[PDB]
Amino acid sequence: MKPSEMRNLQATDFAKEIDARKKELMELRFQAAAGQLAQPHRVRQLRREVAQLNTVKAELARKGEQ
Amino acid sequence: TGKKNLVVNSVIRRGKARADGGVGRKTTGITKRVQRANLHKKAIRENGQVKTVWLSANALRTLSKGPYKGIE
Amino acid sequence: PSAGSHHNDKLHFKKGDTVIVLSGKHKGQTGKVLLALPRDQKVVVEGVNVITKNVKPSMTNPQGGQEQRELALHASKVALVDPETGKATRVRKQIVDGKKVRVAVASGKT
Amino acid sequence: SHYDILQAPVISEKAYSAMERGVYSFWVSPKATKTEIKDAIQQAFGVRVIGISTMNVPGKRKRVGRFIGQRNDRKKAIVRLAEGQSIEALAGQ
RNA sequence: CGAGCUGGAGAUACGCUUUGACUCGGGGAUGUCCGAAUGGGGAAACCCACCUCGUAAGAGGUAUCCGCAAGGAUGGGAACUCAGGGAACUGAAACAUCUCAGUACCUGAAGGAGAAGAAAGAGAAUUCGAUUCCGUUAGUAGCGGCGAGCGAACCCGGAUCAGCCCAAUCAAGCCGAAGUGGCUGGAAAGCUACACCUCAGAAGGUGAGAGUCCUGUAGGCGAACGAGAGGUCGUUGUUCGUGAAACGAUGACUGAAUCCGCGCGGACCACCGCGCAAGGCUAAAUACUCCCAGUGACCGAUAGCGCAUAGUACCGUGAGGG
RNA sequence: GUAGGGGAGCGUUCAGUCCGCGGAGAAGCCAUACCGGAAGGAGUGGUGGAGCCGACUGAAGUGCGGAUGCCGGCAUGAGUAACGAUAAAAGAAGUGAGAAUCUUCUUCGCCGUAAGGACAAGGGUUCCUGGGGAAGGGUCGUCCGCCCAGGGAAAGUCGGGACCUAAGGUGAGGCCGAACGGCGCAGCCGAUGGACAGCAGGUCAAGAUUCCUGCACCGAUCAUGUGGAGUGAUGGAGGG
Ligand SMILES: [Mg+2]
Ligand SMILES: [Mg+2]
Ligand SMILES: [Mg+2]
Ligand SMILES: [Mg+2]
Repeated sequence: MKPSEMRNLQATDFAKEIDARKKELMELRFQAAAGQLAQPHRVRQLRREVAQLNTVKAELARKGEQ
Repeated sequence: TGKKNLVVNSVIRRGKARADGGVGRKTTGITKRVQRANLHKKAIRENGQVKTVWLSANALRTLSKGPYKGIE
Repeated sequence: PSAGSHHNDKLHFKKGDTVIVLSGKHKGQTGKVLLALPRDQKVVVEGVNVITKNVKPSMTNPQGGQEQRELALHASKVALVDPETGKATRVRKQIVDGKKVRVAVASGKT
Repeated sequence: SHYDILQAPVISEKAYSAMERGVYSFWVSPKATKTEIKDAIQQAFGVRVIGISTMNVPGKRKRVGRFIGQRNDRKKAIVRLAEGQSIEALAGQ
């Protein structure tokens, strides 16, 4: 979610995690359009989640290739 | 604009009446005070490679003696 | 417009505490803090009770009625209580909880 | 990527009756061109697009408050699929 | 930092938080598209390409001017600085020299300042010892249709102070002393009776007027790691308007001496005296106020900025006005 | 006693000092027959609802009836002129709190090279639906081009770009210029011109050479077969 249990993943295993959230985020976007969003907090959570993956994939790119 | 030493800078043209005599007639009253400009000329000379640059008169002289950084 | 800045967005108490209403109507009256608003300087204690007229239209049944509820205050209640009466705060320490500064008085219990 | 682009489906009484003939309408990114829009639907829904038509849509409101208002700005893509139609369960709606 | 938070937004829902939210410091990583705008085009924010890597997604590259390259430059700044260019109304109770004024404006270059600076000097003591700035000299000396009017410098007193190289503590923040009873009153910090702190009685808040109720004040503590040449003609500068007009500067034409040499000392000559041009660099005092803080016999809603916030509504094709 | 000169003072804000006052009621407002030689100043009551007289000294953005003065509010003219083409209207039925004015039916009248219909420019959601009824509507509205919410706009072939050039614009290099800049061959930009493939119908409440149905056409890439060898620029010519 946030500490060291996030960086264990390989190359395509990072792009995979993003894609699964973007898809969920879109299913929620469609849910919003048809008056079905009972859990709006889920929206920001996934956006915070995708941000974290994208931030870390840049940390590890510099904590190796310098 | 002479390549060696930039130029064209100039000033005013006074033109008095009672003009010249025995040191003192009454004096020499002015009737003018305008504002004018002064310029030079040009030729083709070079250095390093090929150039055709604008050249002053007191620059054509300074070159027809000893060449300064740029030849003929 | 200004507001609750006069203090320091710093309340002299917590949302857990029992506090005594010093000043106004409801003098000395004691009660558990239920809501603390530092910036607005607001306190919700089981003390100041008011009757709130409920303006209710088609909003899930008409039933436009009256309601019994608590109305929030400022710094018109003193910084916690122990010798029965209102107090200040002075002797800081740390028990088994090192990561905590406590609040004392002319005694030492909160 | 795929999952972005198609923001929301088009609600309305006309889109729901267009659904009933295997024609799906979406509010997509105004910059997301016909080919990119074709690909994104194709992947995310697992169906082939036999035809695509789209068009940009303006905004402009205010109820009260001297806040003169301002636009919103969309693009609406409408696709037709080959004989074996349907999209998910989000078609029967 | 120590329980709240979920921007103004005052509004419901979902939620997040002592396995330390929120906010405050300080660094990162993202950062579409336009704009010097920089691939090419363009009626800003849009249109159209090529190259290279790449799994498609996607990532990087493609302006010109300096220089081997490294690396620099374009654009933006309220005012202040220097430079190129440079008015008129106006004053002279008319006007043309003169004045307004090298002001206003345009343009260029640059910085937190700049400029200027290390005597071919000031000036008459064989004194001084780079520059700028302030006082003063002094409305003096002088200029001037000798009219309107313009107007130095040396000496001395201060701010600051040096001359050097070439060419042959401050923000995040924490700690912080001491009042209770009666009364008036919707409400007490007012009134009253006793009391207390003071290195703190600056001030803000709190139902009214607060040393002792809150935030604070004096005092102290406080950081990961973040700041600190001569000549002639033409002209001009300074008090310098052709004047007896030297000296500087320079567009045209000429064009020297080399230390028993050269420049200056207000035509010029002698004598006496002060200096070493034709190469460069340079802190500090000085100017300004977009921004920040503190203060005020400053304003308090026709005042004060144009605005208790708007360059908006509104006017105009536009500059612009509001 | 006008210009003018001289003298003594009243009042306002701010300041310093003293003396006080105030939620058992400050300033400000309102009324008043009291006082003082004037400017002025008190008492009382009423209103207000939190500040403030008095005295001494200091300082000023310090006293208004005028300026076709400035800002604002409100009067007069006056229930007056008008209500924007002399192309009419009538009745019935409906709706509604309310109807000359909205809807529906039947007549009537006016335009008909237009006062019908289709673009372009320009405007920007005014379009359709449901609802509204404060202001806007020269009257009234139950209605609207107004107010609120939702929806609607579909292109290989139509117009523009990924094609072309005109005037003009710009323009590496190149020609001039106190600066800023002014020109300028090729090239590039620039339609109002050239070029180029889709016709007939159907139908949302609101789109149609765009969607649907019927049958076409154009270019590109590839697969198949025939062909059995050429293809034919940045250049020439014809053609446009
Ligand atoms: Mg007022
Ligand atoms: Mg402004
Ligand atoms: Mg008047
Ligand atoms: Mg041309």
